[PDB]
Amino acid sequence: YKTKPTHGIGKYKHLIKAEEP
Amino acid sequence: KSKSKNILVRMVSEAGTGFCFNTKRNRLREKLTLLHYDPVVKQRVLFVEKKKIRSL
Amino acid sequence: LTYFSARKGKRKTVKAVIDRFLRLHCGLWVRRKAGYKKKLWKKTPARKKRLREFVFCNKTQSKLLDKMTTSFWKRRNWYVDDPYQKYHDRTNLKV
Amino acid sequence: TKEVYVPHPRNTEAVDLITRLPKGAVLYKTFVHVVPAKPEGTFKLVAML
Amino acid sequence: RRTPPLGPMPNSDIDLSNLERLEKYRSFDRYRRRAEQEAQAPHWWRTYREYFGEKTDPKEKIDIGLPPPKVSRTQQLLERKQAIQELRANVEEERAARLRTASVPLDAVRAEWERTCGPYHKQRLAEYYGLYRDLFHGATFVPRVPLHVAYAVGEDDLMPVYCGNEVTPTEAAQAPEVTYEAEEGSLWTLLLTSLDGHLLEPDAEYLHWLLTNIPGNRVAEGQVTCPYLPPFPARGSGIHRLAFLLFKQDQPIDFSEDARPSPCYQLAQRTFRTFDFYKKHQETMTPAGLSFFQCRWDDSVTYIFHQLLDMREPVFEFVRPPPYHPKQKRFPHRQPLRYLDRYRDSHEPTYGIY
Amino acid sequence: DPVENEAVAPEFTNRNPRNLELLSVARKERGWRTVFPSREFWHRLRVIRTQHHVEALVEHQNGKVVVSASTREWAIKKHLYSTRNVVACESIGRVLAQRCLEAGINFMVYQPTPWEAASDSMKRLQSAMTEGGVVLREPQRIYE
Amino acid sequence: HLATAEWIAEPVRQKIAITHKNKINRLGELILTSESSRYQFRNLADCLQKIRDMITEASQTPKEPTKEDVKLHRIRIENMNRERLRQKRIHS
Amino acid sequence: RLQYLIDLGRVDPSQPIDLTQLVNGRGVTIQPLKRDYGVQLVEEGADTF
RNA sequence: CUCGGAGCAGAACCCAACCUCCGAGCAGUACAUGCUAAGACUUCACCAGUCAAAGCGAACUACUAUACUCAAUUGAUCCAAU
Ligand SMILES: [K+]
Ligand SMILES: [Mg+2]
Ligand SMILES: [Mg+2]
Repeated sequence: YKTKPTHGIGKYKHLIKAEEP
Repeated sequence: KSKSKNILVRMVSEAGTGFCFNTKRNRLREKLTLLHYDPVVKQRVLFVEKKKIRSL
Repeated sequence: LTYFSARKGKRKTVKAVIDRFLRLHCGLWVRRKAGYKKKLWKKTPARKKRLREFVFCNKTQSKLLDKMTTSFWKRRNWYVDDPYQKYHDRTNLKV
Repeated sequence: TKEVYVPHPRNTEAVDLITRLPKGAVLYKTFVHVVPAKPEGTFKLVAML
Repeated sequence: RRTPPLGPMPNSDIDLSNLERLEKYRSFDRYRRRAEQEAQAPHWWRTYREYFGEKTDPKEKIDIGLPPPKVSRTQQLLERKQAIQELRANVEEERAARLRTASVPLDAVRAEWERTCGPYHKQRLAEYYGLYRDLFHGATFVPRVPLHVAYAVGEDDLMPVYCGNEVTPTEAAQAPEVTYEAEEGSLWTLLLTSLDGHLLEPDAEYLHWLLTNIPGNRVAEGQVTCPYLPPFPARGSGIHRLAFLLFKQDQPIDFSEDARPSPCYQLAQRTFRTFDFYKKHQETMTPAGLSFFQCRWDDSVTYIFHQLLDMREPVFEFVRPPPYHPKQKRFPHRQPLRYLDRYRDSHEPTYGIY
Repeated sequence: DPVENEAVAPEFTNRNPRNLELLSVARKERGWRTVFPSREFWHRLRVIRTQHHVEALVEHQNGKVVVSASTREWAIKKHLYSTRNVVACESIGRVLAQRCLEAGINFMVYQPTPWEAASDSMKRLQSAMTEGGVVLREPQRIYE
Repeated sequence: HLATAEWIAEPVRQKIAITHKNKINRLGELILTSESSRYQFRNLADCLQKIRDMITEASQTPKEPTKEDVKLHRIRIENMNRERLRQKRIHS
Repeated sequence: RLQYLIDLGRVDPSQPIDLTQLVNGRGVTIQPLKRDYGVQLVEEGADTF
């Protein structure tokens, strides 16, 4: 949850290179 | 509202019980013969299409 | 609704109600689900089972159905081998 | 709770994601649990035969 | 509004500038291995382990057993490497391994396992079964003296007792044949307790067997402090645990207080607690060996109750909690007609005043 | 004149951790449908394969190891030409099956990946366990 | 009292004792209970029908192989492994 | 109900009992115009009859 | 002019304009998409709609398998045909 300290624990798309067709 | 590609048909049990169910098939394809559970005899029996209910 | 009939000066029953609803003596009304015989080919088994259920009406509907029927329909009946005999009386109902 | 997320090997989309992750990187997801309140049952003396 | 994390966040040490140059997992198994390792580490956020993990005490378990044996690692390692070289040198060994026709001798493996890793595996398994939790209130020991308990069944067969293998009450009607390796002049105490058998008290046990001041390994010559009673698990009560505890006595001990009349068929007298018994004798006694088996009710147990214990047999039944239903409402809108059955005590027609 | 031995508590307390499991009434940990592997088991066979060794574990769902067989053990290593081949995996199955029977473990679930299940090693290890007496499926929980 | 009862046959008496050993108490009395009705009449009628069923089953001596229950299936595997652990004396 | 009526003298068991005697004793109220066909004897009270 | 997704409406739910954008009126695979039944959700009413343990009957010997994939893919009562 946004207010909580664990906000963003599930973020994963910054660890993968962006895919472009 | 679109081109009629499928049709609804009545599948009649071959056990003689008279239990029927409705299935959808392609209009151009051949008549369906299916193995389907018949509650009257309580086991899977061969069904054969008898009539076309409506166009889907 | 006809509150006072011209011939007898008595309140009349709406027969449309009698054709669709069962009244249990406890005051509950039982109905069938709308569309339970419609387009079964496009409905799932779970949905079709829900549609086959005999379901109760809410308080507001029950009050309306009571007003639209005369007292004759609310009497206690003793039909022989009545399927709904058990459901006429409530049990362990607190308020 | 927050738990480490390991997808099913048959899940092609998720499996592709984790194999492209940098080594040492673990995905996390939120999970919802139910802590059972009562026991399954209790043995009770029924007879003295 | 935001709140700063209470600790290091996952995926923080990863350098996102050099993402293209960083090594990727590339395999499901390599991610899973790392994922399983991450799951086991302590975290500052809420975790499944917090709510479902067994709450072990922070202080380590007190060891109350015999001292670990002293081994020369250098000499042992040298001999082990030499043996592998000899085995690998044999050409017939290589071909059998290459053609997948080789096999290991299970009897030899068990003999070596019993000498080496056996005790630790028995301790691990004893911990899982709850013996240390119940017998010694969490204190653990390594069973460094292998104990071989076997119930003679028939004249040509035996029922070995290992560590949780099921033995029926009929097989355990008579006292088992107990053999262990003991030096001359040593003294030992062997007891048999039913952890789950007790009927009246939940935390108490039944002392089925007690042998004290056993000279060496000659169990027959030990003093019968308590006579043998076959297990009597009650019908419908589940699977019980019976544990054989061997003890190494530093000196001869007096067990007059623990002496039970022969025969002892009073369950009150049989009532026994291992922790209390060991605590009073701890100074002169050390746990050495451990065996146990799992016993459920059979028809021979009826004989024990009716004849030996001269009591009626207690039968139990597993009873599940009653089903939950929400409070009945006067108008159950949109509920099926079977709603009313859920709140009905009886299924027979009632006519009220009539 | 009541009999003292007939004093029985109205409720029986069985503290055996395996009692409800052996009656097939204990709860299994259902759920976790979106992740792998499942938690719906009492015991599972878990095989760890490394570059040099093969280890097989039987562990309770709570995470306690019950029995184990590893090629790191001298008892097994001394009879093996190689501790990393198919023979080693089959040998571990045979050794583990015997230890399972002695511990009372007759049922467990095995949760391989698709490539692991197809491998000859795991197929030979599974056959050893089933030949050894252990059944690699668990009986269903009884809810009623 | 099952053994004393002379109205039942002796072979039937002996076969009921084995099959329904769990319903016979210390004194030897076969105890049958029914609590499925509000009326004592129906409860007694059910109990009496159970007696009539026991005698019919014992006399019938049916050899038909009944379908194995799920609880029995697990016990069969467990009994098999207990027999597999049985050993023989080194020197008999 | 039948036993209660007998105990109070409202129905006489020394003579044959039928619908007339039950009605004359005010045991049952029959409504022939409401499609009542008579009395059904129900088992409630059998244990104490 | 009915239905679904997104923004307006940033974080439980809800939220309008002849406001801003994109879609739907199917198709495909099954033929146990069989039966039955706790407990719940619900488009702010009702109608309708949604998810489901256990059980019966099947399936099964590891095809993320037993309420198919799919976002919407739709029409009450009477009545008619059978
Ligand atoms: K107990
Ligand atoms: Mg609502
Ligand atoms: Mg189910």
